[PDB]
Amino acid sequence: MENFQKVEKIGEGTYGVVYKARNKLTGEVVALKKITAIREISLLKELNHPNIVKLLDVIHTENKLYLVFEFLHQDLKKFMDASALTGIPLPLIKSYLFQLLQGLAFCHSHRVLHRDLKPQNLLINTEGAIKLADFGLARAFGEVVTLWYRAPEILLGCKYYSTAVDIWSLGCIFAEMVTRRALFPGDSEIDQLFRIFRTLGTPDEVVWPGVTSMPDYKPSFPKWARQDFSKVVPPLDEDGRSLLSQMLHYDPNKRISAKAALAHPFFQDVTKPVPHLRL
Ligand SMILES: O=C(Nc1cc(C2CC2)n[nH]1)c1ccccc1
Repeated sequence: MENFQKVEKIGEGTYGVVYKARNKLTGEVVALKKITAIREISLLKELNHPNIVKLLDVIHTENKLYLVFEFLHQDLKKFMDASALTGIPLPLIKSYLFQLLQGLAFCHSHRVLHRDLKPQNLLINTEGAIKLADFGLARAFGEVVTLWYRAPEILLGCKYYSTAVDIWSLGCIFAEMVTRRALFPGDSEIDQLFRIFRTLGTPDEVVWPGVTSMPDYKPSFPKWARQDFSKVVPPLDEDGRSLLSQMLHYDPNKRISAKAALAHPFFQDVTKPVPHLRL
């Protein structure tokens, strides 16, 4: 854009290139993303919450779309890589999960889904805050994209997925912060689906009614037994493992909502620590 002075290139997203920019008039530092869609994006400008990255403006010029966002100094992916030797302390993991669930509860109450939650679109500041970026952009529009945080209902071909997909994604991220390794690191749709099955057990009509009738379900899927959560996410306590299991329930209807997750005993001693950020 003409009104913005590009500082540097942040990275490459799912829709386009993300830039760090400065407004020539106001002097504000922003994040500029270069991409019926116009109306859906304009609805997200009103979706404001302290845990949702603020969409400042929507610029439509020369058949190209520019999305102006609030700037945050680091993403969760880079923060995880920078804390891989010592580990992100548990009180900070709990704070992050609590704040992200608050942001999810807000958007979900307004019927807005993320659909593509990953450590890369979770942004953090020096104040101990964590924010969700690119919310609702999947409904508006539609490099290898990661399947690691994708819910099984999406992998099994369900066209009409719910808010429960974001809970699954956040549960995979929760597990990753604790273990310092991706929960389900799939490199294909079937590898993703089979890694889920190997850990949580191949779903049947008992744990998930209607799973055998799903578009991409195949009766030939190998039958693996469920592994205990104590083996999946050590040294996470009983409260955390219980919340994780409810966030990772196969059936989208049994899967805990963001609002109910905020009331879970794991958040009894939740606080808001300040992270160690070297920018
Ligand atoms: O992504 C970063 N910043 C950012 C991105 C965003 C919006 C465009 C979604 N706001 N702030 C970032 C990551 C690492 C280092 C510096 C900046």
